[PDB]
Amino acid sequence: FSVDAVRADFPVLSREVNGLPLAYLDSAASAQKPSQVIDAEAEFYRHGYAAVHAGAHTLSAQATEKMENVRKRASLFINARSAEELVFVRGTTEGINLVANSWGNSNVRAGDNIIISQMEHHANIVPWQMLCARVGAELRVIPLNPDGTLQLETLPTLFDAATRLLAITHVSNVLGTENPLAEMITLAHQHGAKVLVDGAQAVMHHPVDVQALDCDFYVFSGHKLYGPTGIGILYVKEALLQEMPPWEGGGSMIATVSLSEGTTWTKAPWRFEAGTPNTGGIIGLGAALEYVSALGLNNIAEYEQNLMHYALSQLESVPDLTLYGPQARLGVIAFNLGAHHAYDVGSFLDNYGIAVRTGHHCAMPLMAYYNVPAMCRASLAMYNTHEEVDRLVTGLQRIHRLLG
Amino acid sequence: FSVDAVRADFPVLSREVNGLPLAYLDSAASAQKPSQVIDAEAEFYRHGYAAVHAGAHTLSAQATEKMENVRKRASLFINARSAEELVFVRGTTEGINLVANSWGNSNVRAGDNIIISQMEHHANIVPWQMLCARVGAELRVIPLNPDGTLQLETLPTLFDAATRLLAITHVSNVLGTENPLAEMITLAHQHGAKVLVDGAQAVMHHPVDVQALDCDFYVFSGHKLYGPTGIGILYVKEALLQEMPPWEGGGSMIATVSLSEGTTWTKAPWRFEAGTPNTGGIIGLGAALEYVSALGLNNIAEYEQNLMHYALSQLESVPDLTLYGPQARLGVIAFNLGAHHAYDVGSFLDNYGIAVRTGHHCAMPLMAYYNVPAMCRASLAMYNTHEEVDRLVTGLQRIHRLLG
Ligand SMILES: *Cc1c(COP(=O)(O)O)cnc(C)c1O
Ligand SMILES: *Cc1c(COP(=O)(O)O)cnc(C)c1O
Repeated sequence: FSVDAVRADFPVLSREVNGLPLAYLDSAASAQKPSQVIDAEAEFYRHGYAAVHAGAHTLSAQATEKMENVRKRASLFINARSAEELVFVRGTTEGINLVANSWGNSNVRAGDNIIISQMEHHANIVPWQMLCARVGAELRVIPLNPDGTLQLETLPTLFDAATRLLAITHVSNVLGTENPLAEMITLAHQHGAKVLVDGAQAVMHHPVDVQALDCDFYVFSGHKLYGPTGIGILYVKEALLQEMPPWEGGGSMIATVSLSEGTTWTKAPWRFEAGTPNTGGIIGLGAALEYVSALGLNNIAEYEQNLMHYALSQLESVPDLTLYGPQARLGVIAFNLGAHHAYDVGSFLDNYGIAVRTGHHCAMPLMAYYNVPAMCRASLAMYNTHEEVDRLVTGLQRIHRLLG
Repeated sequence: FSVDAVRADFPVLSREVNGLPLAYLDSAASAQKPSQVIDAEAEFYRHGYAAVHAGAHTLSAQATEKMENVRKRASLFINARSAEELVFVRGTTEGINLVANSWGNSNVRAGDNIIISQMEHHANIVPWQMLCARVGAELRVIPLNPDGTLQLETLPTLFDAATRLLAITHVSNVLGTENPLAEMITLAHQHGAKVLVDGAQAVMHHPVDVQALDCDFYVFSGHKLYGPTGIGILYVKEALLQEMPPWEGGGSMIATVSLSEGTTWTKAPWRFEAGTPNTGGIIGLGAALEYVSALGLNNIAEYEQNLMHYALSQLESVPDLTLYGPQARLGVIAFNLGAHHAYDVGSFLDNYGIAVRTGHHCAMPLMAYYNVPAMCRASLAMYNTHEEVDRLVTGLQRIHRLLG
């Protein structure tokens, strides 16, 4: 793995944010895209665009073929049993919202309980709160530990006969923690409960095998996987998918439409994709899938791990720095400088040309646990360098001496 | 207006489908995009991509500014009162599905009735059938006339005290008919009913003033307006929007999230946009809006009208040709050749390098009225020429002599 080679594929990296070379340390919010991806979509629009609904003419017939191919490619990326188990969604948020509405509204009756963690992203909280609101079910939360890990010992007190589904994050977007999915997956199954894994921040750091994990639902966004915005993958077990009813109607998710005999629906996954798809985005996601897989997630893993174990080392030279989460974090570093608000700290780093995320990172609940209104988030991707890490620590030291 | 100039902006037009110059006569399904648009998005990804959630660093702060700007631009395109009246959706289908779910589920109680036409697209039928299914309301259909127009005389028998909303198409995607919205809008209002206008096939042919129309809901897709896929605009009266509850949750449509005190929602339109937006698509839609507005919808109208009134003239020389719809159609021509199925006719035209749409065009109900299983659809856009029209008629004559 060679950063120099990689970074050469991302044009934005050669940018100058504030008269100073840009240091994009905020990929956890949204990764930058490589040329291969950017052009892959641009070419599609330039030499072969058309409607992807198995039309008559070659252009449309071919676009459809392209579309379906990406679906297969993605199916291999996460090792899905069959491509028909993958549904195209705008992103992780819509993905969960689809499951909650379709599968939730017909499996979680009033009285039952749903389990989610305390480190979950708002996209894996609200949709569930809404379900419980209308269905009349109870929402249970898995407590957290100071080191940013889950209080697993409290599992037996949460899992019971009325537990229907377990919505948990693969990796944390703030603490970088990687939950013990495998084991938790079986436990929830032992009680006959389903498990929805929100791996929006896992797919880009290392390999994922939905077959080995045995999860019933798995979602992730493309724009974070060095792909285009507006596209995401929703994976649901064939067995479960075939039984799920539609959520969005109209478009081409119907098999027949009669104003008298009523309308029928097609088979999954197409049943869950009404209206014209995001063809462009699909094409883009494919190139991203290809690009990343080319480098090897295991290689990207090794490099990213090294850079991290280095960033944590240097980050120690910084005084008054308070870190949140385990030492075995993933591509994310949540910290805070003494008593200064992340707003100001992050605002200063920007002046130095560093891109860091400040705020609650759509995880308000998690913040309340640490009694902090908000923290700073420095992400380390495959195109990031040690020099950038240094550029970060130094700036932190500077803002310390200046602000106090 | 100069086609030669325009066509020079669309690279796909210089393509060769089947060894023969391509003749894209299927823009009604999805328009082709001009370079300005294709690059506008590509550049964004290349020199200034970032998360659009009012982040700290300049890149994200600026992306957000860009995003909101497009929203304003679009607000001016359809003459919305305020940009806060526009919601970003994947397309017309999701737009309607949003209204049906959010506004429908809380305004149409069991017993009430909803009115839709018989020429409506499946995207403006199914979502309503689903609402009536759960709410327990009654769905009423406005009969059609042989010339492909609405049987307005049957209006007083449909509109009553229990009529809540009127979902109608601005223009037909099969007949090219342009319904008398203005008048129908007032009638539905006189009874206190709302009106949702599906103008997915109107925005690109001529100007639209949601303020003059006084509709309460208006939707359209970008990919048909020479824009990128995966992006669309949903316009709803401020007054109504502010009262509508959320549909999709999580992301950034919340104001506060508490596992104990519960969560709250932000104000519209942001309240209806959970999760990371389709930033790329938004940027693209802007360029499209700009490109089209530059040429002048009124000019594009004049040219498109001429080409049509010419295509209809030549289309007469073709024997056994059966046309559907009025003589005052819009950018669309639905026909059929004698007794040959559109499949074969359209398949032959492709061999000649012509891109035409065959099937039911997601309007099964409309077909049943004409007792036809499917028809052919030739669309005439701003970049289409008389030579193409000729290339079409001639091919029709050929397939006639050959097939019979
Ligand atoms: C094309 C069309 C739609 C579907 O729009 P999408 O962008 O595919 O969701 C809905 N209604 C009408 C009248 C259309 O022409
Ligand atoms: C980023 C993220 C999301 C939101 O995904 P979008 O693509 O913005 O819809 C949800 N869950 C987790 C864990 C995330 O990291």
